[PDB]
Amino acid sequence: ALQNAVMFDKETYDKLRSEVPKYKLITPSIISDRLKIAVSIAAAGLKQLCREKLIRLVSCSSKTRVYTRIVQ
Amino acid sequence: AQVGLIIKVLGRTGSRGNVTQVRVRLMAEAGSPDYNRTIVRNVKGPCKENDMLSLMETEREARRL
Amino acid sequence: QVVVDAVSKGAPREDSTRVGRRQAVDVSPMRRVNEAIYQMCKGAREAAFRNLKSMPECLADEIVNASKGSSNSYAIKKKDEVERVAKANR
RNA sequence: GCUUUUGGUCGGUGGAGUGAUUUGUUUGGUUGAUUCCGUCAACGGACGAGAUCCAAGCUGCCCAGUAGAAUUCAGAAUUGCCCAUAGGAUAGGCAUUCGUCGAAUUCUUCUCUGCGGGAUUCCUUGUAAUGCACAAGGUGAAAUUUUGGGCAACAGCAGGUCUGUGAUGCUCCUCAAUGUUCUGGGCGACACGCGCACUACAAUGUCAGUGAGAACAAGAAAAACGAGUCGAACCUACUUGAUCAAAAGAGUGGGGAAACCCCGGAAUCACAUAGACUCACUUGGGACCGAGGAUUGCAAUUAUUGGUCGCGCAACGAGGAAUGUCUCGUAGGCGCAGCUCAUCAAACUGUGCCGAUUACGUCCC
RNA sequence: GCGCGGAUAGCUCAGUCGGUAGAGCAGGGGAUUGAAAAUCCCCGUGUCCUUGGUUCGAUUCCGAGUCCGCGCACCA
Ligand SMILES: NC[C@@H]1O[C@H](O[C@H]2[C@@H](O)[C@H](O[C@@H]3[C@@H](O)[C@H](N)C[C@H](N)[C@H]3O[C@H]3O[C@H](CO)[C@@H](O)[C@H](O)[C@H]3N)O[C@@H]2CO)[C@H](N)[C@@H](O)[C@@H]1O
Ligand SMILES: [Mg+2]
Ligand SMILES: [Mg+2]
Repeated sequence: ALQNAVMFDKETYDKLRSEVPKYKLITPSIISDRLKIAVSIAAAGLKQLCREKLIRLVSCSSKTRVYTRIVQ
Repeated sequence: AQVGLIIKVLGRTGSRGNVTQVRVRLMAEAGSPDYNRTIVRNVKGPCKENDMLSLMETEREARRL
Repeated sequence: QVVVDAVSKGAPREDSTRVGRRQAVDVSPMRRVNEAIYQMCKGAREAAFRNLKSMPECLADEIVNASKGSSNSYAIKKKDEVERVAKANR
């Protein structure tokens, strides 16, 4: 089946800003099955967390972008 | 698993020639009972002499030729 | 170091072929480096075939679980299946 | 073409046997090789193998207004205080850049290429044990037939070709001809079974952008029609069409082809593109067919081909029993030329690009 | 109607005496393999015949009852 949502609910966007910066090794496919959202949202949700400095961009390419938590 | 050293390659064996008959020295820790023991065993894969390999049951010896 | 620990654990130390019955035969150190690399690229390739996960994650998961010697790796399921068949085909 | 990618065949004179026939042509090592060394009732030869020939890799001389390079004055451009919306990794006497359709004045580094060097198991230290040679390493651009092809004896197959020829014997047809030309069909028709490709089944991807950037190659015409000389047929850049889709349609140049296409802007690939999709028969796949339109042709119907918008609800989610090819710039992937060609490549002959896994073994099939 | 045994996946069957099911074998996959049979490794799968007393918890303990075997019974 694998029915993923195509936009955020208010409940799961609160999961995006809280649990995801606590993870180590954030990728848009790790977020896609933990949060049950499409990768087109999960990649868009993680670009938002970099400009707020909540997560770190550890490796970037045009297709694959790997994120990590910021340790401070 | 004991690590033994190939001191002699005795020729390509089996029907298809994929198995190699070697003579492997067991290389134990020199105070051991089974030190400087040499065994005649079958090796699967490309093997030259002086190539170490791991052995599960060292008490078997293969039938030569 | 995680890769060299994955290659070192990735391939079976023993195997079984017909030399004459199905006798258990030792595996050379060259093939053990070949078959470890072969069975990790395999299996990580089959994981990501119709998966949400990218190939650099599925390849990174096979290398990690084989480095730890966990059975979650594809290679370590086949590394242990071959050695127990070789132990019974002695 | 195939017996056959094999190392094989033939005389002479001598020996052997009543003879067909043997010997030479071999038991031993050796090599891809009846290739060599040794033995030897044989001794001397001939062919095949090797050699020669082509192509590729390194190189000498010659060489260039049909190949290219540096410099030096002039001309032009950037020129620093600058840290992307969130902005990582990575060289640094006289800063740098070039239809700028500049002048000069010195060159062969790359390019082209006629003959020529270079490779021989040459050197080295285990195998073998005189020998012929072999393995590992050196040397080197290249290391063992250097690589890749061409050419290939003797016998033979009742293989294919009488659809290649003004190659042919025999035999059939021979004026409402089985001759030869028109016109129209057919070779292509589809319950089906098989060879061979092509395209996929997707995220190591599809799309839309953007960058870097190949080699082999092709290219126009006649005792015709036109102005013994020249034109037009062929391929092409460039402008145009364009105060508005492609596909076109037009001008204007150039090229007989190292001189023009051309600084040959191939496609894989690449990209820190802060691009869309997010695991679905789905933005995978593009079969099927509907409607405009434009070119090839004397003629497009049983769509010639391209292009545009539809269709995509056509299987197809990696394939049963079986099966094919391959050992290094290779397999696989990727395109491009030429050839068929007025128009048409899922073909074949070539060429480049990206570039591995495995074995370096054996006689199991 | 008397005592003994049998009931446990499709087939087959040992149970810990009242703390959760097992092997045997068949059904779908890779391996052997050039192709075999056999051999292997891997994924199905039984509310454990019905009832209760329901011992912390009933295939296991216990009280009846259906079913099936043997050896025995026997005056409306
Ligand atoms: N004319 C050469 C012939 O080579 C033959 O020998 C050839 C065979 O032993 C062998 O040829 C084999 C072939 O059998 C087999 N069917 C296919 C294989 N690829 C070939 O291999 C040969 O050719 C290719 C070149 O493409 C190379 O890979 C390889 O180095 C080479 N050994 O290698 C030799 C070719 O070098 C015979 N000795 C003889 O018929 C003749 O000398
Ligand atoms: Mg004679
Ligand atoms: Mg089938």
